[PDB]
Amino acid sequence: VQLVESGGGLVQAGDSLRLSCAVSGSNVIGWFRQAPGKEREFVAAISWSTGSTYYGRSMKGRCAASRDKNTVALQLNSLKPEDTAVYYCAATLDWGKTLSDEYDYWGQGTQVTVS
Amino acid sequence: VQLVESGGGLVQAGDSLRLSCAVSGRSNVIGWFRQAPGKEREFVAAISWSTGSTYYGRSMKGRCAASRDNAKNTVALQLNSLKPEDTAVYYCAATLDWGKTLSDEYDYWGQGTQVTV
Amino acid sequence: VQLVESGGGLVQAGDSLRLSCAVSGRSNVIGWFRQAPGKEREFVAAISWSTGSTYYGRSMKGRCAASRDNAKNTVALQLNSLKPEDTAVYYCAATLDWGKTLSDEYDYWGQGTQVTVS
Amino acid sequence: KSWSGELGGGIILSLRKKGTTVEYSIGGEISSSILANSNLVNRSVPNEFCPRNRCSLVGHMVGGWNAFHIDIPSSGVCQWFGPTASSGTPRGTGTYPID
Amino acid sequence: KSWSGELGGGIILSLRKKGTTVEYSIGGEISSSILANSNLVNRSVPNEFCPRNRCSLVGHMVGGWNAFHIDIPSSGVCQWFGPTASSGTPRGTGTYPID
Amino acid sequence: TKSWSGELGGGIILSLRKKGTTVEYSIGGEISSSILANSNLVNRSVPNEFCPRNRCSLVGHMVGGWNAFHIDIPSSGVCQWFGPTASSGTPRGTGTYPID
Repeated sequence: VQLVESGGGLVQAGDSLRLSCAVSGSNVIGWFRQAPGKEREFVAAISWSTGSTYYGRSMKGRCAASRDKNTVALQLNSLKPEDTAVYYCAATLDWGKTLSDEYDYWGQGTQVTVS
Repeated sequence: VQLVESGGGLVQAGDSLRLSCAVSGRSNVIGWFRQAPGKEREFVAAISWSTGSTYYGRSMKGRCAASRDNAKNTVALQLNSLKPEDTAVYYCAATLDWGKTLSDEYDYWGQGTQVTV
Repeated sequence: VQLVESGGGLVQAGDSLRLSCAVSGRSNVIGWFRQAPGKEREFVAAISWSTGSTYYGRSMKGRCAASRDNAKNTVALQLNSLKPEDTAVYYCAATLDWGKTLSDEYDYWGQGTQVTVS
Repeated sequence: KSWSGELGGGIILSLRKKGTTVEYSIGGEISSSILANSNLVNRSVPNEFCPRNRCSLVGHMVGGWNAFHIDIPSSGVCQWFGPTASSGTPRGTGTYPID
Repeated sequence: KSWSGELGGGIILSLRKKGTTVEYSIGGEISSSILANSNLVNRSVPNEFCPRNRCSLVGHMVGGWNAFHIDIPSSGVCQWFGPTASSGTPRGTGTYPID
Repeated sequence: TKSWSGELGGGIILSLRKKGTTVEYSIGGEISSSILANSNLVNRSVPNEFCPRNRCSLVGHMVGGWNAFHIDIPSSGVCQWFGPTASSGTPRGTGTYPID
């Protein structure tokens, strides 16, 4: 499974940003974020087969994952400079994994900077 | 299922009291719980209706016994060597399951009966 | 299962000693345990009689080897680089199960054999 | 038949029915506070996976020595029997009977 | 075939045989002191539920992060492998194999 | 009915027995070396015939205390320890996990 992250850049507090996972070559597409000098966090998971979603602790009520274009999108809302991190896309056969260690294929990432 | 607690009242240290629990329906196991004001609820005893199997909690070991009079449709908890510490409201409870000791694991409950020692 | 330990006695630091367990009855795995007076009983090694697979506990890692010969219907425990700390009574034990390390997990026991290191 | 649902507090329960035995896998992570001995009210276990008797499913929290259990009653309204918790990664693969 | 017994120290074990598989449920509450690594001597798992190999049943104590295990050897004389304990509500559902 | 045993790493033994689409397991041995938290047990891999389609989390208990852990068997068979960093203890745990 090949993964490439699109979207992402600089934005302000309260703004919105839509990310995109271009998938090629897994059933569940995971979303992770890592701020420099901080613990890697699970953001969201989406099933390609079904459209089932799951959202981690990090961005509950302010993020939404969707299916499309072999694309997985991650909508981010009410953005705050704390959500500043590099956003990664990941793949696995399994539901509902939240650990970086539980994902087999990874993407290069995309930087998201708020305020 | 419907549960009604009979017996219970004032008695002294070392005395005995027979509590009754009237049951209507349809449960297989009838549980006995006690709660003192400002204290944690405790499991006392459990008795199977079909079989006559009993189980006794930590609270009143060796000084309590459950039995069934299968008609009357009653379960009774006999308490002996009573001490003012056993002062609480005694509840009767019902479940399909053996051997459950948590309040959360019981589905039907009775109004209770106060026991003052 | 009947178990009789042979070998063992007095030896010096850095020396080697081969212990033997004569087994009778019927297959299990054969465990090796050691207990120093006023000390916790320790698992040393185990061997499956049917396969020949070995497992070595924390007590004598890189310093013991178990083996099995049938007949002689004997289990040998070889200890090397011996130190006065390995001074204890060495027991032989039997169970149907792999890979048990607790004394409580073994059903049949041997009388033991004293091993004194100076 | 397979099923997955986020029971509550971010805890996922994945189920697979094989005759009279249900295979389970605990997933997700705790995203909100879960009270000790509380009901998991976001998702109920479907009827086809509901047992006749109350089942206590043991799990473990990633990274430490912490264990917990989730009971599945006949209603499928799961109850958490760990202490009050608001964080951690709950895991555990096992089985429970339908009968 | 079904069976229930108070193993010792207040711990109950409920069992149900289904072919070569036994379904279990740890019940009750610790009503007396149970030593670490001790035999539960009040009840023995009857022959029909005894496994060929020793089974280690992992359970959890209600209200905390505490776990334990009870061993069912071929003899049916269960063993407690938690530390010395005199209180708590042990729970745990699962299956173990027979032949 | 295929059986297998191997010391995964750190002295931890894993015994498996395949029965159709279900694998019976038994955690064994004792911790003889330091095992890092969330680390791969690199001494032995689970053979292919016992590897699951989905990552299975096997809950075990340490003898003598209240301590629990879990070992994951991924589809690769390279087991991962999910307890904290440990260098001592007797790990135990019997159960089943599904295969296809």
